Amino acid sequence: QDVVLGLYYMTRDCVNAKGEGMVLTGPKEAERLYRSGLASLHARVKVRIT
Amino acid sequence: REEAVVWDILDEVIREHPVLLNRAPTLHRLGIQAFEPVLIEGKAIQLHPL
Amino acid sequence: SVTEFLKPRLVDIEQVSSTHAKVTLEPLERGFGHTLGNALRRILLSSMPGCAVTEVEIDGVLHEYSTKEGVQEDILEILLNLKGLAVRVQGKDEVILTLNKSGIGPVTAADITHDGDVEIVKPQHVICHLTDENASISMRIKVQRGRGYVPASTGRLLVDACYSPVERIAYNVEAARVEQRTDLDKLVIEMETNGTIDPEEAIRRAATILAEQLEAFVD
Amino acid sequence: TEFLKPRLVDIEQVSSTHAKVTLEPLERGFGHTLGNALRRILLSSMPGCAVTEVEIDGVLHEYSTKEGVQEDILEILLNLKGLAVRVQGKDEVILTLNKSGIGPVTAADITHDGDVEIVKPQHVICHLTDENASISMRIKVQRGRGYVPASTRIHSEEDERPIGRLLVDACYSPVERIAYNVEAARVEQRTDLDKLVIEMETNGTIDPEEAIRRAATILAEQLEAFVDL
Amino acid sequence: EIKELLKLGDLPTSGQIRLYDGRTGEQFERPVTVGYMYMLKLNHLVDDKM
Amino acid sequence: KPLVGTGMERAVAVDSGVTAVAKRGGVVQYVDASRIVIKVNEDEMYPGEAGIDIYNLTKYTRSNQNTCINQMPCVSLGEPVERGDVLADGPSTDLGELAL
Repeated sequence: QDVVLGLYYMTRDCVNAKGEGMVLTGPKEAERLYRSGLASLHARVKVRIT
Repeated sequence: REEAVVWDILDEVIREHPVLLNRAPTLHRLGIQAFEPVLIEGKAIQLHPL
Repeated sequence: SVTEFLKPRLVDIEQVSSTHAKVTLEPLERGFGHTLGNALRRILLSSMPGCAVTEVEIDGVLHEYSTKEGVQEDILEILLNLKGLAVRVQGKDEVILTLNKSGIGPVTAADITHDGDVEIVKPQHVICHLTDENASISMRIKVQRGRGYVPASTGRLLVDACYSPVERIAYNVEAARVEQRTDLDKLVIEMETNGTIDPEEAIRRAATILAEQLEAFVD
Repeated sequence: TEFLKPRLVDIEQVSSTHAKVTLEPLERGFGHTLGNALRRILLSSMPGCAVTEVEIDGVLHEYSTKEGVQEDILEILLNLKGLAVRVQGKDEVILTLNKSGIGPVTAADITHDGDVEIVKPQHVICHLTDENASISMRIKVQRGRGYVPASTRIHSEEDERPIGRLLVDACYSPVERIAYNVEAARVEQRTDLDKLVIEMETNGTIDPEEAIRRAATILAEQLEAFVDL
Repeated sequence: EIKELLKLGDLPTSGQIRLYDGRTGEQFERPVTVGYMYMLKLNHLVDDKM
Repeated sequence: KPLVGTGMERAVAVDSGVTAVAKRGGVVQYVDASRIVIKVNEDEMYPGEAGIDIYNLTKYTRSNQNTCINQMPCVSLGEPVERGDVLADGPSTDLGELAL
């Protein structure tokens, strides 16, 4: 019950959020952004996926 | 005497020895399972969430 | 023993690749694992200094909204890939390099104008692919030295600057024991860098900076 | 690369228990880092001096009661646990508490010593409720750090303490709550220089001018490893 | 009346406060409910059952 | 004490028979955490009786669940009390209000 709440909160998306619309070179960088506080978890972004 | 060396002996014995855990009642076979044990200071049995 | 806190001895370097390692510290006093791990993370991830590309000027294009032909990938993708480039710049604040390429084939980082003072740590870094017989590109790439990861908050084109070489650092604390207590902390630190700086030395630098900030009070 | 180093520019001792201290200048992010690291260190590792054992004249066990006292022996032990004192350059000390007559029994009744200083003399231990009532106890105070319950202590003493020696749980940590607030400072006509202000509520045994320095020393000595690679 | 009483103190009328994680100094996203709940120690302690 | 209650404690703790209750009004004369002696005022004093009412409080005693049920005083020497007032708090009770 608790884990699914965390995943639901992490992958949800908001309309306007901090760090919205930029381009991320890869998932790792995305994590850095969150831990540096420059971006919100629900921000909409384009990341290069493999 | 609970000698400090006896705790090393226990940490060697329990290395790869499974322990069976079962809750009462056990309606289905998934209620009894084997686990690799690890020593804990307290008196409660640490169980996994999943 | 009122001033005799336990000092850990590194169990291993636990290297998994030339970029990332699994530096583990053991053992630490309860509550000291996070106090050190989070501080090291907060230093490395946002305050480490380095040289990175911050501005670009591609030939005859005003903005990445315009997708010039002759290149398989679009200008936005070109900018992100150039952001992915890791550089080692010696003794300058900002530099202007020029990359020029021609012919049917990909563009690789080995083609930049090596000044000799500038070290491109990954010559094999792919830039883009040219898609015509006469397909030729030439661009002026601006590098600058700074600290941290500066976002795009600021014929030039701005790009996010990855001054800090640490691609990713993550740490965990776990239970460790001595002959009489199981409350101590073992700190497993993992870091992956861009390759300009080896991880094992990078943390060596990080604590350094932190230690400096403590100099005025420690006796 | 422009990092500046912090200096304890000012300390405001607003009370005997509550104080503030500002570290300036600090670059970006260091305010959060220093604030939280030093908060954790000060909460966890700060040594203090607390009561460790008690021995009252005519009692046998903590669950008994003394004649002519309003508080049971357990409540007396709890009140003694609340006592906070200073010691000058010693690892342990034994203080005698001699009192008689109707009225309260406050910390002032303890035989004062040149090396022993009480942060709050207005601490009440118990109330005597008879004209001839009197209690004499030999309080033992020890330095240390952290919290050491009495159950752990005796099993580590490895000797049988004599009948009549009661053991209390010592909370050596003299700080109660540490908060840090980060705010900008007008330095060098440039912004993004955080002034870290730490406000601490203590028992009054230690002065922050030494508490913050000891915390920084602990942090640096622990940090020696990561630069020793 | 609960809101009115909270207004008498300097406490927030929302009932929810923002907290900071002690390990990392970060602020939890969105406020959390904090108060004084009356708790009782039930007579089922583990040392009587292990 | 409970911060949020329903006011029923002021009865449940009193009628439980576990707290020492002043049989008559008067002024406290001596307390030693074992025996509280009350100088019951002459308005309710029997003409020939003592005129002074003891209360031997019960100290640590085992209960049916192996718990302690000692009663501790809450009144002060010289404090006036009226018949029905709770003199000594029992287990799980404090200042006459049930507190689990």
